[PDB]
Amino acid sequence: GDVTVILNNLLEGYDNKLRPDIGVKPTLIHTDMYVNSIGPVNAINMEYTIDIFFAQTWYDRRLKFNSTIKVLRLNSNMVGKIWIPDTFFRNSKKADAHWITTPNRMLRIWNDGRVLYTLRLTIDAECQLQLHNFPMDEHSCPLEFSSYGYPREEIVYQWKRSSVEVGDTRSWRLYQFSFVGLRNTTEVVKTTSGDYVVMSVYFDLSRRMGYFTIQTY
Amino acid sequence: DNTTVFTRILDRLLDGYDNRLRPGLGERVTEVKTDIFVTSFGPVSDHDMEYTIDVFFRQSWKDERLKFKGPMTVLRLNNLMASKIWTPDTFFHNGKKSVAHNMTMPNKLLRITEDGTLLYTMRLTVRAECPMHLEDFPMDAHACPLKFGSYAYTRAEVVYEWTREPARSVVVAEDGSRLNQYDLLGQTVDSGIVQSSTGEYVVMTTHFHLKRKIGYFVIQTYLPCIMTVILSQVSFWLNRESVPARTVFGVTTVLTMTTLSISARNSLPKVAYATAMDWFIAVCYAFVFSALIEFATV
Amino acid sequence: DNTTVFTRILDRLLDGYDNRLRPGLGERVTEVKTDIFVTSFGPVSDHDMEYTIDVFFRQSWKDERLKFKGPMTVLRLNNLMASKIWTPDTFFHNGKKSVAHNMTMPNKLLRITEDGTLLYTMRLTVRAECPMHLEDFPMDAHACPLKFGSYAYTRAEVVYEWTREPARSVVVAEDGSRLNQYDLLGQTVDSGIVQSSTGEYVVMTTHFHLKRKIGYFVIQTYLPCIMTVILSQVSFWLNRESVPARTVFGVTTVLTMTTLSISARNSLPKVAYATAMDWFIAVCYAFVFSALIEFATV
Amino acid sequence: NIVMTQSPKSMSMSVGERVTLSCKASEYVGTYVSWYQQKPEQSPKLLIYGASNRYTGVPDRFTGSGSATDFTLTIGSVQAEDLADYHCGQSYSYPTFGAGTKLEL
Amino acid sequence: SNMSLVKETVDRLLKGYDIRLRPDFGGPPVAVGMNIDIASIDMVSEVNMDYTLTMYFQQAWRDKRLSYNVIPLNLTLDNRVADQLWVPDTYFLNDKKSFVHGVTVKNRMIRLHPDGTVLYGLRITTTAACMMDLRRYPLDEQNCTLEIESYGYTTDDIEFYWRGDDNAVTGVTKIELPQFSIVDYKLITKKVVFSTGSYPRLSLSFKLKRNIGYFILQTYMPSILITILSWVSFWINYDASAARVALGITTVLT
Amino acid sequence: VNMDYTLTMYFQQAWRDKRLSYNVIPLNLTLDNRVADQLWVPDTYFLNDKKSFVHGVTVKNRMIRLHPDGTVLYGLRITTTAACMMDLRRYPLDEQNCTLEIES
Amino acid sequence: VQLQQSGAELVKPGASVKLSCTASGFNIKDTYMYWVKQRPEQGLEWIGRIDPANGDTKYDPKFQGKATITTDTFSNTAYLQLSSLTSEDTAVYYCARKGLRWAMDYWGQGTSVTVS
Ligand SMILES: *[C@@H]1O[C@H](CO)[C@@H](O[C@@H]2O[C@H](CO)[C@@H](O[C@@H]3O[C@H](CO[C@H]4O[C@H](CO[C@H]5O[C@H](CO)[C@@H](O)[C@H](O)[C@@H]5O[C@H]5O[C@H](CO)[C@@H](O)[C@H](O)[C@@H]5O)[C@@H](O)[C@H](O[C@H]5O[C@H](CO)[C@@H](O)[C@H](O)[C@@H]5O)[C@@H]4O)[C@@H](O)[C@H](O[C@H]4O[C@H](CO)[C@@H](O)[C@H](O)[C@@H]4O[C@H]4O[C@H](CO)[C@@H](O)[C@H](O)[C@@H]4O[C@H]4O[C@H](CO)[C@@H](O)[C@H](O)[C@@H]4O)[C@@H]3O)[C@H](O)[C@H]2NC(C)=O)[C@H](O)[C@H]1NC(C)=O
Ligand SMILES: *[C@@H]1O[C@H](CO)[C@@H](O[C@@H]2O[C@H](CO)[C@@H](O[C@@H]3O[C@H](CO)[C@@H](O)[C@H](O)[C@@H]3O)[C@H](O)[C@H]2NC(C)=O)[C@H](O)[C@H]1NC(C)=O
Ligand SMILES: *[C@@H]1O[C@H](CO)[C@@H](O[C@@H]2O[C@H](CO)[C@@H](O[C@@H]3O[C@H](CO)[C@@H](O)[C@H](O)[C@@H]3O)[C@H](O)[C@H]2NC(C)=O)[C@H](O)[C@H]1NC(C)=O
Ligand SMILES: *[C@@H]1O[C@H](CO)[C@@H](O[C@@H]2O[C@H](CO)[C@@H](O)[C@H](O)[C@H]2NC(C)=O)[C@H](O)[C@H]1NC(C)=O
Ligand SMILES: CCc1c(C(=O)OC)ncc2[nH]c3cc(OC)c(OC)cc3c12
Ligand SMILES: CCc1c(C(=O)OC)ncc2[nH]c3cc(OC)c(OC)cc3c12
Ligand SMILES: CCc1c(C(=O)OC)ncc2[nH]c3cc(OC)c(OC)cc3c12
Ligand SMILES: *[C@@H]1O[C@H](CO)[C@@H](O)[C@H](O)[C@H]1NC(C)=O
Ligand SMILES: *[C@@H]1O[C@H](CO)[C@@H](O)[C@H](O)[C@H]1NC(C)=O
Repeated sequence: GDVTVILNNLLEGYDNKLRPDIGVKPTLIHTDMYVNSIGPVNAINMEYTIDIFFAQTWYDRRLKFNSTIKVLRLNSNMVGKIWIPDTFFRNSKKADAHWITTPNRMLRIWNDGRVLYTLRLTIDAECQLQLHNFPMDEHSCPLEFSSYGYPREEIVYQWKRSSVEVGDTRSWRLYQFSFVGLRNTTEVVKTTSGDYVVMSVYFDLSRRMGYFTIQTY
Repeated sequence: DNTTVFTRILDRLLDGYDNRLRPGLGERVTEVKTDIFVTSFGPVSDHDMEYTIDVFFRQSWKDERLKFKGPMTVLRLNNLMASKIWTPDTFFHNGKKSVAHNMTMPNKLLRITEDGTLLYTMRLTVRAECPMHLEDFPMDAHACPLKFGSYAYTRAEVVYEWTREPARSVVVAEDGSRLNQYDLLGQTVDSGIVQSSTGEYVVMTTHFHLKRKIGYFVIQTYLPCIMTVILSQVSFWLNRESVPARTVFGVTTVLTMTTLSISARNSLPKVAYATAMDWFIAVCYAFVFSALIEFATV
Repeated sequence: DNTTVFTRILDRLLDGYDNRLRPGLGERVTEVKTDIFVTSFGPVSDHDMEYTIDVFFRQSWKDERLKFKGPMTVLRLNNLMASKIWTPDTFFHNGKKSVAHNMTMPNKLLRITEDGTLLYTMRLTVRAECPMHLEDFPMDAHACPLKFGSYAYTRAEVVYEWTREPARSVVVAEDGSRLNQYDLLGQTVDSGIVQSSTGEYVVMTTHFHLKRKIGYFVIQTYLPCIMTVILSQVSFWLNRESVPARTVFGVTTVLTMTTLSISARNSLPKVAYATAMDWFIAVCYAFVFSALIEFATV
Repeated sequence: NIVMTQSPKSMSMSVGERVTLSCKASEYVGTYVSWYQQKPEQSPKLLIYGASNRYTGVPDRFTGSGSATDFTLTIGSVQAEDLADYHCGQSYSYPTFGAGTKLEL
Repeated sequence: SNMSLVKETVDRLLKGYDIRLRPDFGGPPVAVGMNIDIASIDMVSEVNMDYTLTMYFQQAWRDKRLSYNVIPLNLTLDNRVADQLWVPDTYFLNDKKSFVHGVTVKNRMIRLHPDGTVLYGLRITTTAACMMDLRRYPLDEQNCTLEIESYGYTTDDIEFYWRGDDNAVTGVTKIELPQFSIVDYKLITKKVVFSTGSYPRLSLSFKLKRNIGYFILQTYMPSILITILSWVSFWINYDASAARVALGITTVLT
Repeated sequence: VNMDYTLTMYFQQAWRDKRLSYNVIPLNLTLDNRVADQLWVPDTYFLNDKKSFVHGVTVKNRMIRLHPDGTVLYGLRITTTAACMMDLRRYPLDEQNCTLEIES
Repeated sequence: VQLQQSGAELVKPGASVKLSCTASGFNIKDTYMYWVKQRPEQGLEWIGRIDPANGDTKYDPKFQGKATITTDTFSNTAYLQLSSLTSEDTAVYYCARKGLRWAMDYWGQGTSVTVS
């Protein structure tokens, strides 16, 4: 009864077409990521697969509820009511969310208006490979994302300190390669519509020549 | 008229019902009882390190808000009623691409008991990743897992338990088995808790134990290797004078062994380390080569 | 303001309109006038026995419930108006899988005349099954049909007809022909009636006449077979002493002939009967065998 | 463009005998043939539309047989009031008509 | 006048209609009769161990809520009305993937009758799993089936049956496969018990005999021809070692 | 073999709509992409595309941006498999010419 | 349901004339109007047709240019106009409807044209 009243009050007179602080200042989003597994790195198409939990955090003044509850832990039902950033991956050939048994989405609204929204993703990203001096070659395939319709004056992304977290790496489907490490980056890219803040993550992979060795050499 | 009583009951259940809030959101932890009936254990694709499986996924919990009194103790309802009430949001950690079947209507059922207990079953196909260690290929066995748990609810809100004795909770149909070159020895289940940056979650695990069948690899790979080696030693019995005959024996045998190596290596996925079959092919290749060198020395 | 009169007209049209009832549901027959413009005749897959085709499927009928008077005589509305009114449920009897193109918006146009006439066009790709008899392969011609009618509306309720003269109602674009190894000679339309359990329906039929091109096969198989036969003949002129050379002729001719015989069969689907190509290959193989027999005799 | 040839140009018999008329199309017309009868000092009347369908208000005596190019009209048990011309026409393309058949006695 | 009367009757029927409750919700089981018109069978593959078949799937039950007695003619409705009526939740146990054809509209049919009977048609393509025994391949007979069952309704709620027992399924004889022959087919009715209850089931099964001509021309004949070369090797003289050895090796390679 | 090519692009369209003009706000406000379902947008289509989709992660890759004078921008990230019938007579010394017809 | 054709007429050679075919019981906009000429003791000859909804007309090659066909959609009639009339044009002209598989279901009473 209490939580129902809180959720009803939050959504009365709420416009999800308008970003928080629309006419005031840019919305700052603290993106975070957990890397479940990096799939095969093929070469016939110069791409690789990755499976991640993507988390985004921002502040929404319109969702400040005053009560004894510290946090509202909600499922995917409420995702479609509040404003959500339109983040897409710039260098992804194809991506998809998961919908079994129900949409793999989460939403947690804190007392001070903070919102945390996470979802499970499977991305096929294109990383051009320097096909000279292979299989002796070593690369670093990137993963880039940014807002689609909001330029730098509206949405700003920012990595946390411990954003990217990787799993065991023993069960990963990297046969030819191995996971050396990763980096991260942020820049500004000028497009026809405007200037966008582009975030990047680099996965450094070292190659293993065993398979081609045995097969051909 | 006759059914208006049931319509009134169903309208009473839903009015003033919030499906954004889990049962007992104030004073307890929602316990969800899981149960899997495997109608068919689909094929295993070692190239992708994944397997397919069709299941009836059954879940049961208690909702105080759905109590009622009527001529029937259990309401065997349509599956579109399930979108109005709270249902657990389970997901498969290692799942890759699952599908919830929708022919000719959604393959779901919902049943409400007068005391408020719900049974929610659904039919779905899961493509799950099964890591494989092919050191003993083709004499190898595997334990393909299937993990699931709650997205968005930590251990303090939703917990998972097996409906029956954990040994009898996952059941495989006797008729249904679509394995071509594997054998399902058995299954074992386990439960645990996983720490995460977003909280602690309850993870339910199942292992399907597989053993490979060797006959195909025998006939396709080993028998030709044995025959070619036998031919290589047959080469010795010819007269030394007939040099061309021995030369062609040697060349053709070496070539057959090379082509069989490149052919046998393509079956299994590309992997850095070497398999047992690879050692067998290598040793047979060594024998053929030594035989040819012996002829050259003679 | 200038847009408000048209909004009033559109609101007047829809109010008190039941799109579940076909026009003239009580007394007369809804007579739908059809038409096709083929933007491209896609590839023909003999292995699956099917062909692809892209069309602008046009349908027109009369609905007295949609008469209006206003500043303009014809209304050119979006493709979301067609979901509010009743439209015929046409389908392709021999289709395998079709797509109604949806990029960037649904490819549909609806136009309403002041007398109630409707023009309803839509762009879609059809994969239709085309039975083929391959006895004369590759010197064969086919008529691949495209039959469409109504689902659930028998002849007593909905009847189809060609918009223009039947000979000019299926138009093929001059620049649209994606056929690689075929030629489209022409098409013919017929209109008939089909009996089924649910009732008696009207079927519009169209045949596209195709003739296969033999250029590829001549270079691929026929010339190689002739050259193998000639090489096999060459053995006669060799000196009797050089037995190994003639043995090599025989073995290589037979091996390449077997490879060619295997190659030829994969060009077409598994069929019990024997194609003309198979007869030619068999006769050439018989000629090689006869050359060897003559060798043995001499 | 498409020529329709009607045979016989004329033929007759007594009342009640089966009578058959034959019309053949030079090219392909897929059941879009029609049969009309023109009484003296009158306009044509449609008898058979499509290859075989019988027009409303026509006795069951008349029947039409169809094909791609060879069509026939049979009058089972001809009565004594069927003494008019008979025209076959095709509508697969721009309409054309046959020379007509005269029926007497 | 009929248009207005039909509209009034249709609005009257759907008014206050509870789609969540099956016909005779508290009463005895509702009976559903099924026809099938097989339209084609395709892609009977051993690699995937399945086959594809298109069909017109029809069901027929009686819903007393939909009975009308003022419009003396059975009326067909736009297929979209099927989203406002109760229809059984039939499913195919052994299918892999299937769809209802959706061009130019969803190939679905609703046909009411004055007494209350509902006729519900669908054009469905489904890839069904057929586990094949290849011990006698390519001289083997296969037995592929379709497993129709109710999901959420037990035998206390719904009962299935073939409508027109022998004539329930039509169009099988007209089917033509490239390398197969439909020896015969059978219609089976039974009940299956799960942990949740017993459910009505119908099975449609086909017996397929594989044609051997293709294989005779493809595989069996070349091998018999190759053995001829080995005998030819026997004919050649003993002196020509190189020729005879080349003959043997070429035979093995082919 | 398929006589087609694939390409991803950022497809953008601009048109002026009197009904969407405002004068009390001096900025070119950008709306959530779900508002595109409540406005009028042209029914552009590609005549020679075999299959195409609009990328949908994390949300439909779609843009709307009004302007005070009424101008509307409408962006989409599309992947389309257009058809391109090739002449292979000079293969592999051939030059191809692949198009993309955009029509209303 | 009925086509009320013009009355009989007499025209001197080398002149031009026009004929009317009034239609009742239906709207000509929904069908194609046909014009057929029958010289005495010869088979029917197709002159041309008009699609009243947009005025599209197609003519037999023989009569191309000779005849012009138009429709008065408001008054619901079709018109045939013959020009440069000769002594071989004397015949009976018919006005015909279209429906049910392009069959010319309805015909007019026929109009007589006589050239001296
Ligand atoms: C050209 O035509 C194309 C064909 O039509 C067209 O593609 C179609 O586009 C539409 C719209 O973009 C798609 O519809 C959306 O689908 C989203 C999910 O998409 C994935 O899943 C579908 C199948 O969806 C089923 O499963 C999900 C999850 O399980 C359910 O949520 C669905 O309702 C649906 O459920 C049924 O079906 C199951 C069987 O499958 C049954 O078991 C089950 O019981 C149900 O019967 C797939 O088909 C998709 O695949 C396609 O798309 C991907 C995209 O990448 C492609 O790659 C792929 O190749 C395919 O093409 C995909 O995998 C839905 O989430 C979405 O619905 C939400 O949003 C809309 C819009 O606001 C709402 O109206 C709607 O109500 C939903 O919002 C509610 O739910 C979300 C949770 O998801 C909440 O967060 C939200 O707050 C809201 O909750 C509120 O409402 C609830 C009521 O639903 C209520 O319960 C809550 O309590 C709360 O009040 C939308 O339906 C459609 O799938 C596409 N189909 C295909 C074949 O592509 C294409 O766009 C056209 N092109 C152009 C240019 O126009
Ligand atoms: C799986 O199957 C079920 C039932 O066959 C599908 O449910 C149906 O979904 C359609 C489209 O989402 C629903 O139509 C909608 O109706 C609302 C009004 O209620 C309207 O606003 C929409 O525009 C649309 O027409 C339909 O009512 C619904 N039927 C039932 C019984 O639930 C489901 O969509 C299927 N899932 C997939 C992925 O195909
Ligand atoms: C293809 O395989 C199916 C599956 O085995 C065969 O169906 C089987 O058919 C037999 C005889 O028709 C059934 O046995 C009968 O059972 C009834 C039960 O009441 C009993 O009264 C009879 O005396 C008889 O024993 C059997 O149940 C049925 N299998 C299943 C699983 O239901 C089918 O015959 C095979 N061949 C063809 C051409 O379909
Ligand atoms: C991910 O990005 C963050 C922010 O850009 C990086 O955080 C910096 O970490 C270094 C430690 O090596 C600190 O000295 C800096 O002060 C941090 N910057 C900020 C703004 O906090 C982080 O190093 C990146 N992780 C990588 C590249 O692996
Ligand atoms: C830690 C990743 C994660 C995230 C995320 O994005 O963190 C960056 N969000 C929501 C999540 N729900 C989970 C449920 C789980 O088990 C049932 C689970 O298992 C390890 C992980 C998550 C999870
Ligand atoms: C003659 C042995 C051989 C050779 C060769 O050259 O050895 C001299 N090459 C390739 C081969 N593939 C085989 C497949 C078989 O089973 C179906 C088989 O069965 C006995 C033998 C072979 C075989
Ligand atoms: C006769 C040689 C040959 C052989 C063989 O070894 O038979 C003895 N096998 C495959 C072949 N494909 C060819 C294609 C050609 O061009 C169209 C061609 O030139 C006319 C010759 C061959 C050919
Ligand atoms: C409706 O259909 C049934 C069965 O097809 C038939 O018996 C009945 O006569 C039909 N009703 C009418 C009014 O034609
Ligand atoms: C709004 O968009 C236009 C687009 O050309 C741009 O010129 C203008 O600077 C923008 N206004 C603001 C305040 O960013």
